[PDB]
Amino acid sequence: SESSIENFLCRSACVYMGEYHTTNTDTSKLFASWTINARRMVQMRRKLELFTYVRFDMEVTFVITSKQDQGTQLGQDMPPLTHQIMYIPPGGPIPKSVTDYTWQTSTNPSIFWTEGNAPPRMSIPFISIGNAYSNFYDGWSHGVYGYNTLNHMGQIYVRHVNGSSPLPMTSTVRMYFKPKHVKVWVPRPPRLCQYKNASTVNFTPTNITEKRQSINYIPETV
Amino acid sequence: SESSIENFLCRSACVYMGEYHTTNTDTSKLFASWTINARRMVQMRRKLELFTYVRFDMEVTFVITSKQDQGTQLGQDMPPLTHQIMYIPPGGPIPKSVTDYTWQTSTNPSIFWTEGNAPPRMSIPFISIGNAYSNFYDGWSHGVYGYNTLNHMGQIYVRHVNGSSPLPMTSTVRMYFKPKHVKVWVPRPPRLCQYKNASTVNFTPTNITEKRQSINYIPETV
Amino acid sequence: RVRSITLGNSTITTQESANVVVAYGRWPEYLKDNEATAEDQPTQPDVATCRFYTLESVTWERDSPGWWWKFPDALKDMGLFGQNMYYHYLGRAGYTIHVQCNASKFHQGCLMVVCVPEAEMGCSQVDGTVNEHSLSEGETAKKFASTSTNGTNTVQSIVTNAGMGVGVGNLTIFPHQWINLRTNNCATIVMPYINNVPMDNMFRHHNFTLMIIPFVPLDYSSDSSTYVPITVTVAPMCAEYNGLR
Amino acid sequence: RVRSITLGNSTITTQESANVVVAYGRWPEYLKDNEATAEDQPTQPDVATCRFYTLESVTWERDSPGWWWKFPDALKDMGLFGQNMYYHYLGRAGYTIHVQCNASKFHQGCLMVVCVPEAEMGCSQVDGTVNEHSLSEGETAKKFASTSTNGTNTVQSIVTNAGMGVGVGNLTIFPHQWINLRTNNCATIVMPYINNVPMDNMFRHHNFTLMIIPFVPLDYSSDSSTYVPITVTVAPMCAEYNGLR
Amino acid sequence: EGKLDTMEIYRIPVQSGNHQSSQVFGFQVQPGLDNVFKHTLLGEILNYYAHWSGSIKL
Amino acid sequence: YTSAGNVTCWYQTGIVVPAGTPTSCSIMCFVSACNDFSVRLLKDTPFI
Repeated sequence: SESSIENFLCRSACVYMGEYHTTNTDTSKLFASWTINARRMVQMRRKLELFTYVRFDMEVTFVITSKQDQGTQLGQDMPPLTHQIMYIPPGGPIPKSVTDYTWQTSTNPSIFWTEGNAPPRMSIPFISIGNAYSNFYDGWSHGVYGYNTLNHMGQIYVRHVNGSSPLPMTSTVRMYFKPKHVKVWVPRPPRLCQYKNASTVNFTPTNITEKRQSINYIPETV
Repeated sequence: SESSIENFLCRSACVYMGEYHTTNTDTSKLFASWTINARRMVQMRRKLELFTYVRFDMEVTFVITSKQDQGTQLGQDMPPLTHQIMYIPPGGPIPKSVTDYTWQTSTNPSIFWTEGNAPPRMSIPFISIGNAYSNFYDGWSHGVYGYNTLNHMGQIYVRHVNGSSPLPMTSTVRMYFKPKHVKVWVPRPPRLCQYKNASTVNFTPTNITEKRQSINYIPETV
Repeated sequence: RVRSITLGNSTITTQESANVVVAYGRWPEYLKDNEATAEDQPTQPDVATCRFYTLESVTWERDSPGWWWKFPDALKDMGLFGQNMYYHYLGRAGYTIHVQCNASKFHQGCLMVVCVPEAEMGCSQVDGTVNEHSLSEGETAKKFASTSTNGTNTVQSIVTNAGMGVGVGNLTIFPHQWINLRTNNCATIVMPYINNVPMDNMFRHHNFTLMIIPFVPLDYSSDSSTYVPITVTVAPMCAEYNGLR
Repeated sequence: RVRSITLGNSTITTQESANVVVAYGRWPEYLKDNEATAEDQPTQPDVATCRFYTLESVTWERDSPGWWWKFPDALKDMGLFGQNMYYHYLGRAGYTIHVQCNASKFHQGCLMVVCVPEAEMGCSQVDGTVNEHSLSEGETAKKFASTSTNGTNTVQSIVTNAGMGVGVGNLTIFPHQWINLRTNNCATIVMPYINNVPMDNMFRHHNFTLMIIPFVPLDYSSDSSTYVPITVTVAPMCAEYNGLR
Repeated sequence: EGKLDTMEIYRIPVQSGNHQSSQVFGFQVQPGLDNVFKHTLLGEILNYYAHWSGSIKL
Repeated sequence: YTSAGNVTCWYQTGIVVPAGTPTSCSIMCFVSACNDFSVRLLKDTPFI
């Protein structure tokens, strides 16, 4: 009953930790970004490789902290900061800067939040025109091996909701991920190799198990 | 079921971002102001131009942050700030300064709020002596073309609720807008032109679609 | 004590005391009527799909790591089944695989016969992309290796990892049979259609892979035959395609 | 006043006031069960046989003697119907032929459309054997001649004898329609399987021949189009082959 | 090229004479992506959604 | 680079006219959607 599929997988984990600033000279360090694939968190990856097709809902909680730079200016009296967290479905537009029009589009679901309150949280349905996600794919996209276009699940963008010419602060986000209502099909043998990259199944040859003294060896009874 | 009218429109967006101070030498930089028309947020504008007459309730949430100026004075121990948010119906008085008597009138609904708490929120009914709002009007006011007097929906004013001779801080407000119980009539073709101003339907002539090589051209099958 | 089976204009003979594995308990069938009811029109040829297609024989010797076949792309030149792979844009099928071998009572050896669904294989070098020609040769079996491979574009086909980075003793989680030469020399596996969509293209996607691996190697003595041939015979079952009208 | 017909993934549109000729009163059908009951096994594909195959258009001008097509060998490259002509050794089918043309009300002309069963044609020179290439080009229409032909291996394709030594005014004994341009511009003929054995080979025997002959030649005036295109669309009906199992 | 702001963009040019094998037109049926179908009434609605499927009447 | 269906039109015969008619002619095309049509995952439009 503790070996049920739901108790084995319905558990939370930190999957991404990014940093983003209020003012900078880089314009890519002004927002935080993460493509959502289930092959780049090594926590849940090996537990999912026991199965061939999976189907679940997704629940995401956010933990956000800030600090003021140690550059020059003290004596401030700042109000609490506001943060925007935008989810893009598979097939939506992608921003390029924090001042883009794409932060304001009516079809990207977004969350606004101010510090001191409870941490924010939203839930995602099973978003696939297919009938299950695919942990394994033996074939081509149309041409990249192993990758198909049915495992698109979206992206996450975070920025500050300041006005104009803000004060210099730097923020950090932790994204916590959790699957719900999980169903699996076609079990597979476990991975007896260390993972090399986050896209393929490539590996180096490793031994089957560890050695002992002889085929008759049994350690002494205490 | 995702193409229903309610799922297509009942979604939130930031429509205005203003800034206002506790003490200044301008007296118009001491409060924040926004006239509420549905032709100055480009998010919801193009989605509304598919219809001729609309009818909805309105829900508005506010996100407010503050900071202390970097001018001279540090070592402060300030209490949390209070903010006043006043809605004026169509046909109410309008303030001219923050010290005006019109901030205290019994018929403008107002919200008082202090920082650290949950963000404030109020709801508005369908306020029109007509039976629907008008996205399009072919005629005169009585004389401005395209503008009638049945789409008056009100204004929003925000200031600080300090005492006398306050400390210098500057605040920022984000207004989030959301329509509810939406009903539409008489569909229209979409807008194949970039919007020029926020009052008229003026435009420049653009091409119907994009070109290709010939009338027989089909790209190669992969 | 011989049963003879006919499909179309094909006839093979098996032993009626053979033992059959159905893959996950599921026979093949057609997709019923109304999952895509409006305009998605299906059809089935049924005529020259249900017949036995016999591949060639492979030679088993003392030093043979194994053989594998991709399904389909191993029936792409097999007559009418390879014809409908060209004309139709979508399709699905199930299969019945017979594997047989001919040995004496003075030989010894042991085979594993397994059908691995979506056997996604890794490249020989770590930061590389696998080529499609190193995955399949069509009707010709590829070969595993008894040592670790190198070069570029090669599949890391050491037999202990089975090209998948898993332990080869754990492929019993898949539909499998054992062939032990001092007992039976036949194996039959029925394989339904398994995918995450109802129909799909047949040149871009490999559904499953048939693998044959010797755990106990073949050995013989003085004047026996130095080889044993293995024979694979495939019958497509309940195949179905998109409509063209 | 337009009817639209779909077969597989093909759609054409006709006029619902069209008039249909069934050849000798007989619709096509399968051979029933038990004329060859014991071991002669039949089968039918049914899937990509019932769909419209559209040939090219021919150009009708002032001096055009006619066009002809051999059935089959005109569908031998038409996809799956040409596939089963290769794999199967025996077969039979019926057909439905639509013939259509596009003209104005300022054109005039008159066509005969006839399907001649076993149109055995004679050679141009008397003591000679006809070549097979002078009988058919496949999908491309051959042409008659308005004068008597010569040379060797040519078919004596003067249009008044129709290549058969008969009078061309007497081809109304066969299943036929007239197309008169001041009236309809469409013709449809349903043609069952007609042979002296139930099944036969499809490369050695030409079952019938479609001929199109203008009796009143096309004429026009000042700025009209100098040509009229004619379009032929063939749907195979109730096709059947030998068993392969 | 040349006719993108005239009414001539909507007309398929049937020419006179005897040309009885040539092609008149051809295009792929891909709404939302292809420039032919992109700005129609069906095309503009399909670009508010990321996954869609159905059947089309021409 | 498509993986989609296509539609083409071919001259079967050619156009025949009488005397005193215009020369060229035109075809127009209309597109619509049938009754079953599904859409999912509301997003932003890439046109403004």
